Amino acid sequence: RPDNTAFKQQRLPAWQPILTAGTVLPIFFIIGLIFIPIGIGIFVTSNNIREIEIDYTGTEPSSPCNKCLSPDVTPCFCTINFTLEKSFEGNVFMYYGLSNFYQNHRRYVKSRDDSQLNGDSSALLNPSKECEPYRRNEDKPIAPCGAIMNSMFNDTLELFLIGQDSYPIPIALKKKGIAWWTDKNVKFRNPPGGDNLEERFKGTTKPVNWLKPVYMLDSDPDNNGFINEDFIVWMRTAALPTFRKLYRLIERKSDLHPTLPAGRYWLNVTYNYPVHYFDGRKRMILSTISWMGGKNPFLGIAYIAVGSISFLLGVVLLVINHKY
Amino acid sequence: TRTVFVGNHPVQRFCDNRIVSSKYTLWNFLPKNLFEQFRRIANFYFLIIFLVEVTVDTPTSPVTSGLPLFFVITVTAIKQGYEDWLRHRADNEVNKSTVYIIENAKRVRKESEKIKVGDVVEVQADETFPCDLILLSSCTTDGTCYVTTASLDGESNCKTHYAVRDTIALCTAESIDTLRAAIECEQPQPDLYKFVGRINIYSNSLEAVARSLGPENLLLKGATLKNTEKIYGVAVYTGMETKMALNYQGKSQKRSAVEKSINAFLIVYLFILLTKAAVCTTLKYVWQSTPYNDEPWYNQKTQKERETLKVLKMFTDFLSFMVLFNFIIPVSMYVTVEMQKFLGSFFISWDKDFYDEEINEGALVNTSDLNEELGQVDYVFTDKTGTLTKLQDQAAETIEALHAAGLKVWVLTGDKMETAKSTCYACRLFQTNTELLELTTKTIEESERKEDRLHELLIEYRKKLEHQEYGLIIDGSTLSLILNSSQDSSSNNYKSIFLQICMKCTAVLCCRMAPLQKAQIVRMVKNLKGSPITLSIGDGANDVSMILESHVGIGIKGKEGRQAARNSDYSVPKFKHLKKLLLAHGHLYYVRIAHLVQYFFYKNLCFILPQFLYQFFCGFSQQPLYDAAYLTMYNICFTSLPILAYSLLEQHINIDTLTSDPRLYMKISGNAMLQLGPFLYWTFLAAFEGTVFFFGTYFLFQTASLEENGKVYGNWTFGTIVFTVLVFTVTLKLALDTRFWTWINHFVIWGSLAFYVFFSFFWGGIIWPFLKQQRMYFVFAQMLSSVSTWLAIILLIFISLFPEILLIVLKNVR
Ligand SMILES: CCCCCCCC/C=C\CCCCCCCC(=O)O[C@H](COC(=O)CCCCCCC/C=C/CCCCCCCC)COP(=O)(O)OCC[N+](C)(C)C
Ligand SMILES: *[C@@H]1O[C@H](CO)[C@@H](O)[C@H](O)[C@H]1NC(C)=O
Ligand SMILES: [Mg+2]
Repeated sequence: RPDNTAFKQQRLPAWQPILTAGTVLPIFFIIGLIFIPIGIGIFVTSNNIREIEIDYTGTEPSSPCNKCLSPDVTPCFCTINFTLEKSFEGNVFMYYGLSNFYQNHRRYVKSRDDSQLNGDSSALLNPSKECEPYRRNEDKPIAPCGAIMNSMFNDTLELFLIGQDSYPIPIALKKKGIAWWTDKNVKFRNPPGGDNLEERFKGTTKPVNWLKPVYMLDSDPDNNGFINEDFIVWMRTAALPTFRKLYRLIERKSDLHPTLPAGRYWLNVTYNYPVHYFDGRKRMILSTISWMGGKNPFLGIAYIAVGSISFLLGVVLLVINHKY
Repeated sequence: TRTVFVGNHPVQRFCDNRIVSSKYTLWNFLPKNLFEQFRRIANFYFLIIFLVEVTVDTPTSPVTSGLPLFFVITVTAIKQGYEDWLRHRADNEVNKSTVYIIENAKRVRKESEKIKVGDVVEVQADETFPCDLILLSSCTTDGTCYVTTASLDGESNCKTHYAVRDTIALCTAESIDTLRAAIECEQPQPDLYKFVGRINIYSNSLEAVARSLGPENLLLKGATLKNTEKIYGVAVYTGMETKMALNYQGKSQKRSAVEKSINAFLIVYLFILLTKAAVCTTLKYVWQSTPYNDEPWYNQKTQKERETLKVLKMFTDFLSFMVLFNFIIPVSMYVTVEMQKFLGSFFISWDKDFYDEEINEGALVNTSDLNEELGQVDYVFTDKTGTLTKLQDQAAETIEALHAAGLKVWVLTGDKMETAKSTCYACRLFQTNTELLELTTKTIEESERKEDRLHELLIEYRKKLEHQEYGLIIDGSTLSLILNSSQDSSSNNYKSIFLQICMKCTAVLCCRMAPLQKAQIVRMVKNLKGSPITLSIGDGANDVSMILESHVGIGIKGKEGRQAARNSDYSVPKFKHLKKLLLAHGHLYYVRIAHLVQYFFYKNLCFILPQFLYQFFCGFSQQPLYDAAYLTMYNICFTSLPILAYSLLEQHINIDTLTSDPRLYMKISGNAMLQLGPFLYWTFLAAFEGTVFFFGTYFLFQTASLEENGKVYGNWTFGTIVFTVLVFTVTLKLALDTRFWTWINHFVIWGSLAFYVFFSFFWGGIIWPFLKQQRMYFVFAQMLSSVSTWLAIILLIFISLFPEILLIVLKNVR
């Protein structure tokens, strides 16, 4: 027939691979030979990383920061002494961790006006209905509407190094550059027009829990409102009940000295964020990084355990096929 | 009785001459199509879900569970409406035929559809009668005509019919006009051999002659006229009352064994869904029992949500979990199934192995709903006259291939017992060393002798056997004694005793069978000890009832007529084309769809299990793990094309090597690939992979940073890693099952992975002003700046595909 083409007659050219057991046995050896060395490389890298986490949520009678678990005068001030046995070599990063904090809760995640945080003129005055309980108060719309922005983490952590004398030398913490380039440079934008940020938020009001409006978060025009690094970092949800958020980074000194020399340090914290209502902890984490990121032995242990199981299975399936 | 006037003038309550081989008219198309579409449990479930989401107030618009349902329903309805429209056109070429009618002293030509009861029709030599005529006159003397009813009862001899003695000398289409008579005939009956009637010819002066009629005058519709230049008959029965059309048993809905396996799978996956939704709700309401677990001061409920009823909140939460996990029951699977059924049915029509030169046409596909059960046939019921017969080109070596494939061939004919047995010997169905167990009317000329030998040749002669040794011969009159008289003896029922012998002999021959008894045999076979898939292949109008009765009915485009090629599912213009139709086409058709339906459930279980495991680490708050842009696009964009192209043009065994070897047919016989064994393997593999994705991503997120610049990830980035691993694993899983790698498979398998990666680049990377969520602006583009995430994804892909590789190494050798 005139329609006796290859497609219509089911005779299209094909590859037809033969996946026999004699051509897959080398695959089990190749995979095991290239997974084990990778697993070792990710395993010593995870061990060379230095990381210290100190807990400061109080809840202990002999805890230095317990004295203001329910303080009478605010703001609270409390200091914690820790020591570094081994100096931190590269550029270290300051994190803060919160457990039992369900940021990945359906009623919490959807509680933002992403169009309003994008600098939209219309969404600024009349925010969305999803951020309902934290949407309007005093007849005025809340500028960072929603639970995510309303419950922003607002502790102040500072680090001091106890020198040869009693007086401490404060180490400099860098604020800018902790959030994603993309979600700070495009996704999070200020309202479009105006001379100063105090004028762009005319009809809006600050969140109830905040002490200062969004336009007074920082004295830096590039870090003032809706583009604040800390606000942007907090407004990215957590994916787990216990999480960590980047707080500051300590750039490596131009000298040969390590960024965090071994010694006794002070972590003196302005205890502003309460977490003991929902039985949540609160810690500060300093850590060095690598090509893979932070300290996690899961990848190193899994790659070795996978490349050694496949290798042994290949040996077994090779000795077995020696009978025939 | 009815009154018929010969010239259609006095000397209404009857229908019009028309053939209806189609199912739906314009009035009952929707009500009848809805019943067939809602026989599917997924459609019923998603109709119930849509109905509940409208009557009550929900946080879930009904549009999420109503648009897919409406799309599926009108996708599988356009196909049925178009397929039945071709059957409407098939009846047009026979209804709007050409017939000549002696209206008034003139040979006006009407259509075969415009014949009324009581008009003198004229039929020439070799012409089939348009309706049930009564022979009034023949041009020659003696008023005798010869009729061959080879399509009505399978007899090859010429039968002689007699005209009416009063009107034998009326010819030339002129004296017919001057004929006044009234026919008082019996209301139509399907016996095909008896007829009672009367003619009351009235002359100008006086004629009270009442010549009693009989079957020797009636000319049936569908029987050709031979060795007579022309005749002059008067229509009495005019379609849907013709004796040929009264033996049609009535159309029903045919559904293959794969469509019934989908309903059984949907029952298991409905229990998984209701278990997930119940386990999540029960654990949610014990988690929320802690005062600080709900309203923890950082997300607080509104007043409306606080004052709502707790008992209504339980129901709403259960239904919300059901909506969250509803993808476990795929409705996009029906759109793929019907599309691949419609596009795969063209391989039968396009085949050049089904082309007959002497009649100049190939195979026909009336219905594409039963492509997959051509590879599941267990019994073959073949006519003889016209179908098996000299013999046909390969009528004997086609039966050998059917026997090697494990099929059972029964011959159901309406011809003489001796002729039929000689034909069965000729086609090597009854070999020389085959002892015949004749149950015909020759030895059963009584009612009680039937018991004396039905039990004699089964208990004492058949249990005392080889399988091939014996062969049964049954008659149509004796089968009536077996069936009708079995309503009294229930201790030793004649039907069961007869059926025991039928299943123990190599071949069964049924002779002198009425068209409604060949359907009764298929009905008896269809009901015994399970679900034997039955096939019936015929060429005449007496095979139509058994074609509409079997699971799949094949028709032969023979010289007798096209009555069995219009009421069938497929029509090959030869008996030998059944070998390639079943062995080569049915095998691939079943193998493709059985793999597709298993893969569709595996695909969705791997998609939903990580989202169910997320609830234990969320606040049990039915928060989706993946983005709304991923949840909807997973089934229609990322994983829709690779399985469509596989199940359309994938050959696990080359099309030229399973036609040569017929013993590969029994490998898949008995719904082998849709059984509990394979179902459990696919479900357990899907559960293992779904657990691996989530718990390999969860242990990776204990780092506080996955990249070198020390930046943290959110919940959406947690969801995109799981989704990437899931998509790559379920796509590379099908690449391992592919044995026919065409350039189209290379384009839809590697083009689906290359499109998902770029869609991440594009969806994340362009700001749309009209959107109001903007929650995935650069999630993947910041995900790809970390080496440790790439290494984890590749590791989780190989771990999940490790059982498949192990089974390929173990089972697929020796
Ligand atoms: C879509 C755009 C982004 C959405 C924005 C985000 C918000 C959306 C929110 C609301 C819901 C939207 C739903 C609308 C759509 C539902 C339609 C529906 O139902 O028919 C869908 C389309 O049929 C199909 O299988 C597709 C047709 C058959 C297969 C052929 C594939 C055709 C497309 C291929 C393009 C791929 C090309 C590129 C890759 C390959 C390389 C070349 C199937 O249903 P489903 O499985 O998707 O539904 C399940 C969800 N259940 C249960 C709630 C209803
Ligand atoms: C560190 O915190 C303490 C807490 O009272 C407070 O005196 C001040 O903010 C800091 N002190 C020094 C010495 O850095
Ligand atoms: Mg026939």
